[PDB]
Amino acid sequence: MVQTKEIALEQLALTLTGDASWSSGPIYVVCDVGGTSARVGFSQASQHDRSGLHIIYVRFKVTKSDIRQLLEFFDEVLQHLKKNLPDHGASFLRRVASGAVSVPGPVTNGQLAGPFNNLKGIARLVDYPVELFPKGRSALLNDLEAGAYGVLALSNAGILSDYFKVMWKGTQWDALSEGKPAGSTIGRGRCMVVAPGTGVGSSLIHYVGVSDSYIVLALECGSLSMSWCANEDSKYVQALAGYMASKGLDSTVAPIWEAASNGAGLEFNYAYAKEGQKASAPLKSAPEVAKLAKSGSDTAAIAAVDRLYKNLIGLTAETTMQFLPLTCVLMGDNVVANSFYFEKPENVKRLQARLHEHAMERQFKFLSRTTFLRQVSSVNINLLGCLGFGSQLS
Amino acid sequence: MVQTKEIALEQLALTLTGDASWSSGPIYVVCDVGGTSARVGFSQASQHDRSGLHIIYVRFKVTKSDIRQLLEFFDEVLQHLKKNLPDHGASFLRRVASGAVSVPGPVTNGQLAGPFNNLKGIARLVDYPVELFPKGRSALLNDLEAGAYGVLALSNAGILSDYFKVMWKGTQWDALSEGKPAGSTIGRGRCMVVAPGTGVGSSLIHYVGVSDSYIVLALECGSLSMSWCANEDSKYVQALAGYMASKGLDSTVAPIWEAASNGAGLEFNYAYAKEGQKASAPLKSAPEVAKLAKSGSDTAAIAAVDRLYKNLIGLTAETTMQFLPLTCVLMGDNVVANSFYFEKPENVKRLQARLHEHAMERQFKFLSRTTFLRQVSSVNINLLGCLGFGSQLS
Repeated sequence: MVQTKEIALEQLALTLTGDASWSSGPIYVVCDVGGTSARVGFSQASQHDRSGLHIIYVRFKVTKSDIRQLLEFFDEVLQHLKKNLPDHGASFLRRVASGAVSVPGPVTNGQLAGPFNNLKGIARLVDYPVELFPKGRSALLNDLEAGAYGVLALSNAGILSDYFKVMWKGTQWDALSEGKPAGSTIGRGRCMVVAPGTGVGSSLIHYVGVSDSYIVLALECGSLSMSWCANEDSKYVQALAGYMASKGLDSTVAPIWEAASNGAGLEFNYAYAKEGQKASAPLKSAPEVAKLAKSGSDTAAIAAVDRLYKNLIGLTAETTMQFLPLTCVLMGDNVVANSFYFEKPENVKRLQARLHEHAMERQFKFLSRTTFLRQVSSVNINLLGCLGFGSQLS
Repeated sequence: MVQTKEIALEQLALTLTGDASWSSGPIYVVCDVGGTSARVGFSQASQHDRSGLHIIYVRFKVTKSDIRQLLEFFDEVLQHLKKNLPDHGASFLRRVASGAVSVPGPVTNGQLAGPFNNLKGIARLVDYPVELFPKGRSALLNDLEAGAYGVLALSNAGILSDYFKVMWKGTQWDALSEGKPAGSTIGRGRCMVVAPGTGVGSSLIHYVGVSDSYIVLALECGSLSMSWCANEDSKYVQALAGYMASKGLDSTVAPIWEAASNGAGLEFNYAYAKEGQKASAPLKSAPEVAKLAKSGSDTAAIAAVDRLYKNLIGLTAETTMQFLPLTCVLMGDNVVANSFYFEKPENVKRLQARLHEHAMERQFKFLSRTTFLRQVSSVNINLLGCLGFGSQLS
């Protein structure tokens, strides 16, 4: 499985010297930024068909609310290794196969992470310690790009089924699976990744036959306009649009798919199902609605959740058609937390029903080719993705 | 410039021994299958600031209407080189750097290409002769995947501007252009490629900072459902939906973007403009409509063509948001043939305004970052793309 230990910076060399696994094999430098917290550390695999992935990280605090503070952190790690390893961390650093930083903001060509709304400064990959971020073997990653690499990492480790469950198997799985069971691997094909939460993240693991390797593309599929529709479905999109305007934003402008599939949307859904076409005020927060839905009481909370995932799947009907993926993965803390919804066969059936409303499934059965998976176990997917990135390097 | 020359198979050797510019340097095998022909040949670069790209090809007729007949053309090409070149073509064949086959259908992992609409059989890369298609160095490419590589080959040759013009320059161009003017190159950034016509093809040139290279992803963005809208726009989407429902479809099932931006949709658009809303049949075919629009002698034809390209742009608003590309290229014979529309500044600004209607432009100006280009001159872009493909190999 995935073993993750957070350690004090002072305990780093102690931890590295304490477990001989660290003494051999490639080392993948991992780092993720989120909130006031920059976790910086190291990852490696171990050769099995149950690979076992290990991560060790130090949690640093962004005390200046400034992304350039990563430089201080990398130097503290580096100076600690030279000061607390017998060979100045020579034998360790020579095995660094890659370095990656997952950041919660826009990223340019994996080389520059642009303005953040709540942090100062620009992340520039070139400014980073070459010993932690080897030339030509390093990148800044979008949060969802890193997450997708994490999925791949889990897959290559043979451990996908411990963290993900099959929602439904696509018609094209067996033909492409090389004899492997659905959910055992993402397999040799595209994997479309969507992650609902505050916003709705997306990314694509693209499989490359020529080199038998994968590359992840960061995406903004949550920001695709909702699809046209009529009647009751259209009344909802209309209400969502007007709500989102309440920026030359009209109620005549389509709202983005994210708005119907995130926390904000869940809160809107609750109002909409109770009265809604009335007080735009949601009152109940997304946590509450979901808890109320899990309980089974509040009929409106249940409908609001149902509409939430019906529309999340509606977004996936679009992504499934555009990318024709072997697999589509629904992930993130919210998907794990709302496992109760997907544990009901009737619900899964109705979700697959929704996917199948797309014109291209109706006419040509394109979308049903895709195997859908759901995250069930929490994990530091973004840290793992820093390994996933490194593992795909030519 | 681009130098492309069809020859008969009997002339292959004398062509390659005639001009000495085939005597040295990498050779990229090219092949494009279209309608009733399979062009098979050889391509190379040259050394200029404006590179110079050379393609020599033989046009085989797929008289068996079977994709497997490719194997016969391939052998004919090989046998000819063995019989007529000094050394059984061994010196020339030794220099084959890659091989690629552009096919008018969906490709699986670059290795298999599927049922086609008017060719029996499955294209299997594993079955192609290694001398033309070296192991680890070859791929089947979809139509627009090859086309995108062709754009890239032109850009890298420094000759993009002889084939493409700027429609509008993006706000992010200067920052990412490295001092190069808009239109002189695609730049170090994502290029979204769209090609309307009989259908609407799409592909993405993705830039990889780590490797300073590109990879093209085939796409089906033409099959994304049209975006939600209201008022008169929703009236048109509803009419189009019913028209396409003339497979289980209703006028409540969203039509795909392709349907509002292709030849068929143009024919619908004219009927819609002239009859109005209860339109149910073409009245005039796509080229007459475009001719009438170019004359300005038919207001409905002007209106049908205006709607067609506003909707093509509507499609590109969603692709522009999803992929946030540095450039978007509109290309293909239809874009070239309807140059008259794009040649009028008043139209180009209309298109750009349409682009800017997206919720994500109105709010955050995401869409205006991108530079839009259009094809102005014909070129064998798919064969060029087989070279583009070879040029990006690791």
